[PDB]
Order: sequence, then C-alpha cells, then structure tokens
Amino acid sequence: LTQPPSVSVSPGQTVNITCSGDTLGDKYVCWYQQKPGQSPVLVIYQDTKRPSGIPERFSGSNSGDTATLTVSGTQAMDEADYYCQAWDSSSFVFGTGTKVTVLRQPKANPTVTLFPPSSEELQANKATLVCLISDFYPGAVTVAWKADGSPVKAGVETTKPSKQSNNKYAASSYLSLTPEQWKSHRSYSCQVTHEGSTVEKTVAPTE
Amino acid sequence: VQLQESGPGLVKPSGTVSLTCAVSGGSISSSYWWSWVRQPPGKGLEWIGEIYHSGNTNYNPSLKSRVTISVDKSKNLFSLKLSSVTAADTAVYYCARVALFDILTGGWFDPWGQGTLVTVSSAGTKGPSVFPLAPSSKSTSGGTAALGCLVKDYFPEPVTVSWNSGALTSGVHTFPAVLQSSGLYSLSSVVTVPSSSLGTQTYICNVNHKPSNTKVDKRVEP
Repeated sequence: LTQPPSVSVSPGQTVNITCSGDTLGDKYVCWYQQKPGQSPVLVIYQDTKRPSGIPERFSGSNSGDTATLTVSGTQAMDEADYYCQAWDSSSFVFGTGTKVTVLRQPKANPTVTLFPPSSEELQANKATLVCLISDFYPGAVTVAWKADGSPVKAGVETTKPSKQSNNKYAASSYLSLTPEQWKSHRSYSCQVTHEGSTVEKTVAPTE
Repeated sequence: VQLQESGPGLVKPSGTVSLTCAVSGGSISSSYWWSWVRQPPGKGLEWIGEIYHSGNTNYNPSLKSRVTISVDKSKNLFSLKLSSVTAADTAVYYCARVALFDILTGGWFDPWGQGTLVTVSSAGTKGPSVFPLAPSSKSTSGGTAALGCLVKDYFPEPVTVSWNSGALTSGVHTFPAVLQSSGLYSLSSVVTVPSSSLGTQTYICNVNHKPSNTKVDKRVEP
C-alpha cells in the first residue's frame, strides 16, 4: 500500500492524494488527516463517506488499484500528512502517508524579537541571548549573530522553521555565553535574512 | 467519547514501556477493539495491537514477543506493555478506538488519544530551569509589547507552556525546542500584550514538564 511522499498545490486549488495497492478496489478505504504535533483524524471511511463534522470539501474515491482523497478549495490549513487505510474482512494496512504543501502563499517578512540574559540567569552564572523569529513566509531564514560587528561562529543553536497556526513560519536562535563574555562586549546583534533582506536586533550589557 | 493516555517520559534500554489509556464518555465493554499505534519521529503509523473487552488480543507479528496489552473494566481503561526496549522503540504512542469490521461500512479508527512521547535513553530525566524574559522598550511595537519565558536545559521532550493558568491565550507563541550538544533541550514562549498595562497586569508562564512531574510558574515583571 503506497502513496507519494509529497504533493503540492496552489491555494484554493484542488489536490489529489492517491493510495495504491493490488485489488484496492476490493477493499474499504479510510483516510486520516494528521497535522504536525496532532493526532490523526478520520476524514473518510468506506471509500466515500465523511464522518459527521468533516466538510464537503473532502471527498474520496476508490477504483481498481488506486484510492483517491480529493480536497477541492485547498487552504493553507489543509497542510498535513494524509494516510490511507485499507480494510479486509481479516486485516487492515496503513499507507505510508503523503505530506501536502500549499505553495503560492503571500510573502511575509519576519518579526524578530531579541531578549538579553535575565538577571536571574546571570546570577546562576549563565547568559543566554534569545532570538525569536515569527510570521515569515516562505519558511526559510538565515540567522547570523555578531558581537561588536564581528561574526559569532560558535555557541549558536538555531531551530529549523516550523508552521504557526496562522500558516506562517517561526524559528528561534540561541547564543549561549558566560556572564564574562556577555559583559565583555558593547553590543550583540541577531540578524535574520529572509528573501535577500535583513532584520537586525541589538542588545547591550549596559542596557 | 474521549481517550486520554498516560503522560510522557523516559525508558531505559532493555526496560519496559508501560502506558494506559483512560476511556471517558463511553464504556470499555462497548463492542470495539481498543488499540495502540506508534509513530517514530518523522515516520508513519505502526499498529501495535488491540484487545476486546472479553480479553482476546491481536498483536503485530513483528512485536508479539515483546508486547502485552490488557484491560481494566473497574477503571474503564486499557494498557500497553512493551518490553526489552531499544532506541528504535522511541516514538509517539497513540491509543485508539477501533470499529469492528462491518461488511457494509468496513472498519475505522475513531477517536484517537492525544499521543504520548516515550523516549528510550540512558540519560537521566531532568526538569527545566525557567527564566523570565522581561518586556522593555526594545520588545515594544507601539501599542503592544512582547514578554516571555526561557525554559532551559530539560530532558526529555516535551515541554508545554500556558500563561496565567490558561486565562491568557491570544498573542501566545511557544517555540519548538533546540537540542544542545549537552543532550539537553531548551525552548521559549512569548506572549504579546498591551504595552499600556505593563505596570498593571500580572503575567505568569506555567511551564509543564511531565517527564519529571514538574511544573514551574514564573512571574515575568517589566
């Protein structure tokens, strides 16, 4: 029971997730939608049927060796992994899942918020600079840190971007210093480049 | 009908994963298979097994040697034990209610539990240190300001964060964790609030780390 690993679509445009296996038409197919960090949700059962609550935008078919989940006016919130599941009188088999992406979403610049070490963390003899990056699209940024204008090439941890609930992306970056290192420079800069343009935020030990 | 699995945590190599799923809004003695499925990070759904209220079991053949699942009518729940674990057993485990195969409608899984992340590791459980991220003019945008909490150095995942015990929800943004080379995680949660009432409103983040049975409520002051 196989599915394409990924499929992409424009917003409002219809996408098809296929599931294929021998004599699949002789089996009852279910479809599950699983958004990131969430449980799977039954979206189609008995090839064609929607559970109460599932909108008409979702529909299913199953003929021959291929079953198809169709979603018509695809919105960004429809992005998920879709799994098919085929039933016999004796067994079931899960599909390997298909990730759906919506592509032509409007461009969005990142919001950057940068926090200095709390006095509490300093008294615990550590110093973390926290750079939080929000509301950008597409979901790719580059993060560079500077200390007094020179590149910081170590002690940085940056997450991969992940989807927010409003369908834009977020990421975060951490610069971990000793209190000594923190106080030994005049300025620190977190710089976030997105689509060729850059947003920089500064903190300084002298507040 | 709702399913609630027991909380996330760590299991040592060769140890036994042990989970329960409490069933509400319905009875266990209903005509359904009560099942367990797992999902290793970045992977697909893998069925583990199922019991009926009678006690009959069906297990994934590949796991049957290590798996035991049972029911408890008096507590309206069923449970899973998976022994001799390895790093391959690290996964989000789901409980699910499974319809009996019907000749007209087939079968289906509904509903699912919320999922619980079980991490197989030799390292010790470690609760988070929480630090406030104070609002200031440098975190201000006209009528709104950002403030937050830094949740440092915990293991394993996950951490959950709410604000003012859940009374503050709009403007909340909790970021995914980084993994440090130390083997420990950190994350941050930020909330955007009116900038005009920083001297008036109390903001507290409620940081939940279930693997260590720890919750920290940290006041964040301007």
